[PDB]
Amino acid sequence: DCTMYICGDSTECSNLLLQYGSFCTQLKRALTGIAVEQDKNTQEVFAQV
Amino acid sequence: ETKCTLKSFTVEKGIYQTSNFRVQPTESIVRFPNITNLCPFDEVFNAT
Repeated sequence: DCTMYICGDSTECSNLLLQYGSFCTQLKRALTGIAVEQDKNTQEVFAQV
Repeated sequence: ETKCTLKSFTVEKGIYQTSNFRVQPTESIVRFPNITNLCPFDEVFNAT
């Protein structure tokens, strides 16, 4: 979670972070993609029968 | 909210992460030692 990690509970920190753009969209997208990739690997490996 | 996150008016079948849930604090507490080391302010001001 970008907010919790970078800023935490600081609302002014969150306001400053919102100026940086869409870095966190890419971060979360890559993390979810890695998760789905690991799941697909497990499936392709163990669900061949 | 899923629409607003995906930036699209249509959503396909699946599971989508949209926001974060966190319990907000209820009240604030402040703690300090037993601060009782007072100076002779009164003893000096009320002196004869």
